[PDB]
Amino acid sequence: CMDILELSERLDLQRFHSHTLSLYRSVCALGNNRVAHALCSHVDQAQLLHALEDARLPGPLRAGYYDLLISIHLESACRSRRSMLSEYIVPLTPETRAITLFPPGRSAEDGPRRHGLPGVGVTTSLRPPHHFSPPCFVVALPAAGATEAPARLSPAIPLEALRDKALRMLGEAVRDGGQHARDPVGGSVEFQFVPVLKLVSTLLVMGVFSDEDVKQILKMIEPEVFREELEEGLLQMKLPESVKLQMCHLLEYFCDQELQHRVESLAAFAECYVDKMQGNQRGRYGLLMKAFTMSAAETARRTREFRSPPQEQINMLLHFKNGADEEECPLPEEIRQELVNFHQDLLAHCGIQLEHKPQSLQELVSHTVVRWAQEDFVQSPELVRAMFSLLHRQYDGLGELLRALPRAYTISVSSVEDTMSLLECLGQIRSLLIVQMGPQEENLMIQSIGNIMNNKVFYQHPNLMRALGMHETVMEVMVNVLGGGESKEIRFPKMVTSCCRFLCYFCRISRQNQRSMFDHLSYLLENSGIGLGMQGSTPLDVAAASVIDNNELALALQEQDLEKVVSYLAGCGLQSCPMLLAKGYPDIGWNPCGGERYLDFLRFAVFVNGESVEENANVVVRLLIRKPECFGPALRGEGGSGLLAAIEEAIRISEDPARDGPGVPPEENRVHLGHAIMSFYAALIDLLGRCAPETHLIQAGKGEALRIRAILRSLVPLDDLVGIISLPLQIPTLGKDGALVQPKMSASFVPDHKASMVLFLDRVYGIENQDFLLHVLDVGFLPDMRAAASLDTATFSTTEMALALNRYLCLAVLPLITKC
Amino acid sequence: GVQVETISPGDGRTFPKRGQTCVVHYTGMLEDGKKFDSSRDRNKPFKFTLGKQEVIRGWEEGVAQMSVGQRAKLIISSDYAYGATGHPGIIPPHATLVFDVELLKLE
Amino acid sequence: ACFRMTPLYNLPTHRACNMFLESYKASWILTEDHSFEDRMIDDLSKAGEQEEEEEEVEEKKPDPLHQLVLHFSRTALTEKSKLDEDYLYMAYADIMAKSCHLEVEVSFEEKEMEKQRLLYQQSRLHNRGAAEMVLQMISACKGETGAMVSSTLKLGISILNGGNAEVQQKMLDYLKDKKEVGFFQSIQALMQTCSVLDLNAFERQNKAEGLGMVNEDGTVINRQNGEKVMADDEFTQDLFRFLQLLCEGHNNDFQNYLRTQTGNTTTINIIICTVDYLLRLQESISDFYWYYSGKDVIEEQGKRNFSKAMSVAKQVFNSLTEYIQGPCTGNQQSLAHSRLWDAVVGFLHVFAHMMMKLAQDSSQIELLKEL
Amino acid sequence: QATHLRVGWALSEGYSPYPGGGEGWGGNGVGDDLYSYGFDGLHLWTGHV
Amino acid sequence: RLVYYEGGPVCTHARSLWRLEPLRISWSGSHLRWGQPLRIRHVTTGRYLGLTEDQGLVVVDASKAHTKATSFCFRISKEKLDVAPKRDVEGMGPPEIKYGESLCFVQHVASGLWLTYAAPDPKALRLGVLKKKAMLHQEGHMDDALSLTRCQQEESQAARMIYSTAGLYNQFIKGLDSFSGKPRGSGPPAGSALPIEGVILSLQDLIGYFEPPSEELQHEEKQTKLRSLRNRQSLFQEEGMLSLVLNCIDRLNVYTTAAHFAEFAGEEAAESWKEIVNLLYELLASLIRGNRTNCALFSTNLDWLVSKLDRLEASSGILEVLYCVLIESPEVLNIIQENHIKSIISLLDKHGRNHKVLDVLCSLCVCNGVAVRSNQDLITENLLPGR
Repeated sequence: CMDILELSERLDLQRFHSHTLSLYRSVCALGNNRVAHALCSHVDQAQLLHALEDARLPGPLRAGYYDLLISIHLESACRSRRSMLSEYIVPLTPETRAITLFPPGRSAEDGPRRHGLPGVGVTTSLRPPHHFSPPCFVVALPAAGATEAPARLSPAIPLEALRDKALRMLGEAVRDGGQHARDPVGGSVEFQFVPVLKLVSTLLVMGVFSDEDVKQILKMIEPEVFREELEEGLLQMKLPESVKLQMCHLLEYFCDQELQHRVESLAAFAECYVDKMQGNQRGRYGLLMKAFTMSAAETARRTREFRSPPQEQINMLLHFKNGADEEECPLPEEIRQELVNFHQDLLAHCGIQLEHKPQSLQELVSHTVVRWAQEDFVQSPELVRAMFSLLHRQYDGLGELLRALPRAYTISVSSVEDTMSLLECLGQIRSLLIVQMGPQEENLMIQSIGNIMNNKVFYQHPNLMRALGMHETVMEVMVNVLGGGESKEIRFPKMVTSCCRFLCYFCRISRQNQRSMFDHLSYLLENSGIGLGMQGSTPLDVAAASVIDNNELALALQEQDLEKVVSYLAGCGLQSCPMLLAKGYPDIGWNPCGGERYLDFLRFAVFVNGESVEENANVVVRLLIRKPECFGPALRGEGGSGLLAAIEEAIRISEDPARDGPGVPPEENRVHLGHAIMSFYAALIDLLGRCAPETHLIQAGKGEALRIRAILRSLVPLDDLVGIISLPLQIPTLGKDGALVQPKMSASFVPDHKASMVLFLDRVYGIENQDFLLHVLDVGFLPDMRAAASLDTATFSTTEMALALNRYLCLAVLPLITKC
Repeated sequence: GVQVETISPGDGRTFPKRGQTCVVHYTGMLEDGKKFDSSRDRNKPFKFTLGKQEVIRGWEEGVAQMSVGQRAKLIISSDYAYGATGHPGIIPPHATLVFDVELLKLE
Repeated sequence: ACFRMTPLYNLPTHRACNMFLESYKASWILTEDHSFEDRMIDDLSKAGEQEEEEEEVEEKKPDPLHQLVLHFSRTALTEKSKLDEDYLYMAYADIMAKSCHLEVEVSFEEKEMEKQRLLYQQSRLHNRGAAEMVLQMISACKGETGAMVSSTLKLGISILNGGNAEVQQKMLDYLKDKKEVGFFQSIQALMQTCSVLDLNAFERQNKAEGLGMVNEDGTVINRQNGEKVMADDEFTQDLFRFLQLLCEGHNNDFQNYLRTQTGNTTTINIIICTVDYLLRLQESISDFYWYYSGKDVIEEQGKRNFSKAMSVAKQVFNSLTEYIQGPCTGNQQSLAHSRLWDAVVGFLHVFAHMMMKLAQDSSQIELLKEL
Repeated sequence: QATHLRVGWALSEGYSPYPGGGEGWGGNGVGDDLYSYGFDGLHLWTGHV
Repeated sequence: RLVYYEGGPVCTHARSLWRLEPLRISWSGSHLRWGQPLRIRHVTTGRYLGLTEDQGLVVVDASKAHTKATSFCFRISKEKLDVAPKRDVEGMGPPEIKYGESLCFVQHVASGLWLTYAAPDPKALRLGVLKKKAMLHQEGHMDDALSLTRCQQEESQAARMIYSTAGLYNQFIKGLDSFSGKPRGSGPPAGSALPIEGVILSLQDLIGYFEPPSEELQHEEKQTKLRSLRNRQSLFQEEGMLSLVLNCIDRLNVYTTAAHFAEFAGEEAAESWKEIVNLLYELLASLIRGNRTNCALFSTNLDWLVSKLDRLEASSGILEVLYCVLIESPEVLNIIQENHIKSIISLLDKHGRNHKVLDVLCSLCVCNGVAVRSNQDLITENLLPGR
């Protein structure tokens, strides 16, 4: 062994050891808290704390040890806190109510030229706490299975002592820089300042510094600007560009704190003002109701406001910026004046309302950035970008608040705990965006999604979820895993299934959520070129849920997206499924299973709220005929056998093993080819029947409607529909001795296949002649109705076939009979 | 396993009992003598409750035999230590552990 | 209605607070007018203590505005697959564009003073490399529409307004020195992405507007979805305005360059690209006229779409006029041999029929004037 | 680190423990080389064993 | 040997580059004229477009490229005006055909057949064949006209370099295969002579050709040079020079040392074995450095590279190749395995404390801001506990 300080002269060992520290940082990088705990055994807390203060350490080793401390103990917490620092969830508590734009002062309680010290005071925006675990290598190891144990927390290090040491070290560095010695700590001014400034910035962002510590930091930055109501601060020390970059990071933190203070003051004023507005409206309603209502017109005009939606009521009650009478806006003059005063205060705070020393954070940052740019041709592009971003923020303060407000959100006290839990889960999900998916990450993602979906705040504050961008994060994770080896069978199908369950309920929670997810339909359709074998929800399911039963979004649908789906369907109708071929299924030449999924999406695109969307229906029909392979081999013009023959052949296939499956089963032998063919054709007929025009359009005689109906009739003969409807179903029976011989619903012709034929018959051909009605009743409907009636015995009542027949009769057959 | 070899005597009377919280200071080394853990490095005594299976079996039994104020060397075999799995990145598989444990107090 | 009677005073406090924040941001903060662009540009253009720097060497260190422009030029010149959306660049491009204002009968002296003021404001930027930065950013966009290229085109228009000959010379010299095909490839791609009147989109928008509300305005979307018909008309006008301003003042060199780039390995005829877009727009306008021919009166939505299409067509006609005026004989010949005559024939048909249709209802007098 | 205290004999020519680093993990005293022989109460030290 | 119409990214590759060679030496660089007979040469393969009685339109070798088979002309239209003759001119001549603008029909002079696309064969669309075979037909189609597009000097030079280098390295591989398994005892090498000098000079020239731009350059110039370097790397990779370099490396790696090589190739040839191996590894590193597409190729044959880390003749070069691949390709990071990590650690164990191995291990952990937990855990478990 030797003294580590010998590496100042032993340069090869110095380089190797600095790269070893880099390797430690790399192996614990980006949230590997387990490896951080392991590294705590190799570079212990005493060693790290000693290295922090070692003034003789070579510069590379000093920087490496500072970075190692940050990586092991602070990097994960700092990243998690930074991810949340851009949102302002303000709970409506007394602490929030007490927040004011300007500090109460003798010169003026609100409005004075003197801001409060940035980053000092009361902040109420919700930020989840930091979680650490003690480093200890004598504890009993958890026998719990891997990929199931809770994720390791970052190793703990005494934060109070660390922050005190950091402040002392920064002060010492400032003093030494003032003295201008010839032996700077670490070998240079950069190696002396950059590590300490990095540590201080990390702790500041983590939010561990107290108010006194923040005041000390501000006084170190600028003694005069941040004096409380040596004489040279950091900002004027002739510092290198890396040190300037660190100073820019500190100034960025303090500007962010000022913006947060503005947002919170706005939230508190909003609470008080909204209370007053609501009270005034209640009083005015009382007066209006208690009035004699001499003029019915006057009463109706007054009640227009109170019958308007609340958002419009607020807009009307606030529309008095440029003046208004007591009729266009009944808000009293006192309340108007209160809003005007607050607006003036906000403009003054932002500097909008309108010396050799700055006297404010905005002026200080502006002057410092401009002076740096004037003094040197800055060579670091990162430094240039940072200082010009700071300058833009200083010059446009109102714009910064305007762009930050969309991410502000006020909640009641009762929601704070659930919001904190949701924020913790969202933090975990966000942290999983910088790591390659594995079993542990998949388990964590699934658990976090489940917790979010079981959290009440998720359902009650969809606007908050959208502002937090939860859907975008989940979609990003899903698309990461899907793109990973796109051609190769995608891994983590369980996590993709959860990727719906979350996003794919999220569309349903609210209409705005549905629109937000619809905005990503092309991306979902881009990544939906696979699936099926998932046996669970898919990005195609997300696409369907983003448009289901929304007339506005269905009309907003794009012909390009419809074309992409139709092209997928054509591919499915032309090629067999490679996954099935690998599993050993017979090669039938096409992919009914995927075709059915694409047809289902098209059905949801063309049918909305029980009515056909004419634009989408016509576009879909045109695309389908332009790519005839989408109709399946049966409806092929030249060699097609017809729908009836195709269904009969599918029934034969289902009855014959070694043609229906591999014949060498997580769910019913996975897939059965006969049932898949029947389901594909049923879905196609359903889609075409739903594309069929509406009766009112037909009566009006629109040429497009008549042409589309003629095309559909040419595609599907009536006799084929009647034959399929007349095909017999296999009903449950009793055999042997009390053995319930039931059909396999997943491998046989089922009433759901007849339901699509009935829908097509009703919507395209319709029943208008008594002879045809009686013929179809005699051949197809009555046998099924009699079978359903006969299956009403206690033994067969709840059988799968009995329930399917009941659904078929009550959803397709009987309503048609009532209509006819 | 666990062998206990006294380094400095204790009071000889007060021995830990099940449910009592032992507050100790320890330094852990591998059989070949490589240090891997120490509470003195963190400058904070380690506290653990007897009978709660919080620490390894070797620690449980050795500290049970130890007395208040005593310093002792615990030699713990693999079966009484992290065994075949070990502690990935810290303790190799099938490693005998040596600890220099001082029983500061019981609470 | 009366049965519903949804009052604001019954809403939970936090919901009312969120609604108030939205409304206040929309009506009081967003409406606030605060001009800082000129002050910012002046402050950044001012150099400081050059005497202390003792920069007697000919190469003066760039001032802060020059350094900002150089940073954005470096970002544009970086080799990448795509140009990432840069909010900082967009904001500073907007600031620079607004710094060149381009502001009864005004005297000849007043007009000259305004022109000189605009020239000085534009020189503040183009003496710092803003023209080359604009060209580099257009090339880097690689033909992809978006906020970045929109801001770049607006900045280029701001520095070229009035037919700035010095800016035109700098841009032409840079293009001919670099001999890069990417700039005109990007221009052609953007021109091809420019949209025209879409009758299917019009019908879909009509149906969407027809759909009514049944719940609170906040709960419903209010069918305020961005326009689906010629949604990028502003970008199209900006693109063709930039191309026009490149030739404004009868710049023969740049007029010829827009037709043929002799030094480049491949050339793109921007004149014919403009003619192709004009033909597409003319066909869309003819389709719109045929859609409305049967109807007695054009509704307000159709009138607004017609007006947008006519404004775009006006800009395109001005661009072609600037291409050929001076005259540029080569551009005249290329247009004469292009499909411009077919577009003019279609436009004449549309003009002739729409004049008579609109003259029959005084409610469309503004549309008739625009036509 | 546990306080070091050892007593014994050492050979004049050869026993030269310099401050700081050395054999093993440093802190070399009596019995940390083959020129000295020390006792610490529990162990006999020689050759750093 | 077959010609196609293809419109994918091939429009920027070297296999679509052709050279027009008039049937004369003097003033061959004169302006091309309608009806002027000429040959069409494929630059990267050196083969000539021609008509064969048994296969039709193909590219033939220069040895079989006689005028009747390989003579073509450009015609403004398909009308039968060729009756009009033409006389050679001692000068640049009249400019007739223009790049981009002129539309030209290619006609085989001897037969008069027109260059056209073969009738779309069935199931090609299903197979995904976006390329249409080209043929010579009596009538052709109306859209047979071709546009001549100029290529950059960089692309032309790269194509010629690819042709020459492919020839040289294929000759080298053939020479090695000649004595692959034939010990010479004490006699002659028993094979074909190796182009050692040519191979060494070519490798050095290509390393200089692919040298990255100097960091002491202006940003604009550096970006242009990086763009050119990436384009040239892609051209060589697409023409398959990377595979050729790998094959040469394999043939030379069959031997463990210079003496072992001498046992089959002779002492004179073995005097350059180490130099050639090191130059080949250097060229591979230059060819893949900074190129994600080229680096991702190793995701399939990573073991090929990792298994060679312990070779003592080119240890640093092999490590540099691995460093480039890991730095550029996340795909390789996602297929890294415990045996690979153990081999890299064994490099530290057996070669000493080299910080470049630590850099390789660092690059195994995080790429482009995304961490690989499996790699991190494997490194931690196999490197730290031993101490």
